[PDB]
Amino acid sequence: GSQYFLKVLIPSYAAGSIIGKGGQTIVQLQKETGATIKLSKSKDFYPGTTERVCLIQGTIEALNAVHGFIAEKIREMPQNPDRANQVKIIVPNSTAGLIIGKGGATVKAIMEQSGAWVQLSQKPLQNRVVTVSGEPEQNRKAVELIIQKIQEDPQ
RNA sequence: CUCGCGGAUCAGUCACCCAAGCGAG
Ligand SMILES: [K+]
Ligand SMILES: [Mg+2]
Ligand SMILES: [Mg+2]
Repeated sequence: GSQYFLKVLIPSYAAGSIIGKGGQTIVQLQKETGATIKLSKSKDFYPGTTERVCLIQGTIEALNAVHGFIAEKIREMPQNPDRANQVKIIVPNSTAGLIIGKGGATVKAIMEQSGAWVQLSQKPLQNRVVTVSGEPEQNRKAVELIIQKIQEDPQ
């Protein structure tokens, strides 16, 4: 199948639930989806964050499926707040360009399409961070549109 | 070169990748 990349950010508390004991959960997920998934090592954060990186390679549908499973795990946290309803994605600068559009018309449309709140990082690597927030179903739809833009691009 | 075994150290619900050492083409 036509393969695409999706890079998503993983809060440290969420990583163990993703990989699983012995790696059983991340292996089973790769098996079920066909996607290849690799995490950064534990203290290997994305510049400017406390978050590990998840590189996923697969069909569009696998990308979407794998993301949702990450979001489900992220939704479960309670160590003893805003981050439980966030998604963060790392996109190439050219696809961020496409996510934004002329005078920001595409991101407005993406937010109007979803019920999600979508931001990007300004211009501080040739990647930008896309932050999506809203309820689960809003975020999912937003993430679907974003993967659609990842798909629509000669990178 | 590449692959197979292996699994130092890191990690730690921590996999994949990656060291020593070994094997094969
Ligand atoms: K190996
Ligand atoms: Mg091995
Ligand atoms: Mg090896």
